[PDB]
Amino acid sequence: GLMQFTLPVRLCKEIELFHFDIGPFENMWPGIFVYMVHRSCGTSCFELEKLCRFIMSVKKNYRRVPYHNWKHAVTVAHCMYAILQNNHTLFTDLERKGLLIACLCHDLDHRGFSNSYLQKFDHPLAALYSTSTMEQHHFSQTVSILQLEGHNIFSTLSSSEYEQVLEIIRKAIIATDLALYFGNRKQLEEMYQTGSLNLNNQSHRDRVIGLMMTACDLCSVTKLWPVTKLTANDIYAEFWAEGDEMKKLGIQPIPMMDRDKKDEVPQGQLGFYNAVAIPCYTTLTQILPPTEPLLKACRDNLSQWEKVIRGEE
Ligand SMILES: Cc1cnc(CSc2nc3ccc4ncsc4c3[nH]2)cc1OC(C)C
Ligand SMILES: [Mg+2]
Ligand SMILES: [Zn+2]
Repeated sequence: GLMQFTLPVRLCKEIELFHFDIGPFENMWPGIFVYMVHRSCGTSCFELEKLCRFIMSVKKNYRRVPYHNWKHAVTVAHCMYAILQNNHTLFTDLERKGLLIACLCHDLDHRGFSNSYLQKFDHPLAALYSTSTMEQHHFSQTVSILQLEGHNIFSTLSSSEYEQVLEIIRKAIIATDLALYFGNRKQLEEMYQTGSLNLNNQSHRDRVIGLMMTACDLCSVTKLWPVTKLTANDIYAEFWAEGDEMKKLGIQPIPMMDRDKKDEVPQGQLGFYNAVAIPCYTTLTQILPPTEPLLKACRDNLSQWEKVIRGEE
């Protein structure tokens, strides 16, 4: 009840900023998450004993893969934290509750492989879930953990509030399927520009939460350059392994997953910034003006990649 989490001064200040790095001390990450829940949602949103036991069960169900790991989960939750804190009044009590949990849970039991590889391998999950394969799995895992004894952090919610929060988390997690981002942002762009965007329209809120999820999920590109560059190494460590496994099935992977084409990384990053990242944080800034620092950091990192190609680094 009266037990607050308190970070060291440097973390207490920098955790509020969009570009915050949660650091290499894994044992501090649960406390960092709890701190963000208490300030974003309240010290009463969850029973501390249940929340702590939810967190540690979520952690256990993240694998030791180079990128799609426990650090990613907490990193994506912090970006959401920074969005919710800078947009205090735009989001309901249920939404702030559901979205930090959704981000922590969004990649549960990731194996370091794309939906496309599961399909080509003929993985059992690809039979169970024809589209957004891993994302349907991530939500399934989230429900399973919530249903463990002592793990139901939403127990104090009514039946309709419980169905509402689980529906927010499901849409939120399915939205992290990048395949769905392109159409979602296009719809949002049209709605913003024709002035039809309406935050009291539930279908519109869903779309806006969807784009927030893409923005938080890609937030590697919104860090300071050294963090962005070193996270790229972990991302490519997974992709190149997936490319190796494509070659094992007798399929040439796309250049992005082919370690033989490491040289093309800098130009690959430009395409990704221009095609995915900048449009994402631009549409997000239009809808939620105070998320401008994410767009600004994204553009700074595009500039850094342009310098790599020009042999300036
Ligand atoms: C955050 C982030 C950072 N980097 C990437 C890699 S983007 C990328 N696109 C291409 C296209 C061709 C290509 N040829 C050699 S490397 C390479 C690429 N890397 C993805 C990413 O997001 C995924 C994790 C969704
Ligand atoms: Mg994912
Ligand atoms: Zn993710």
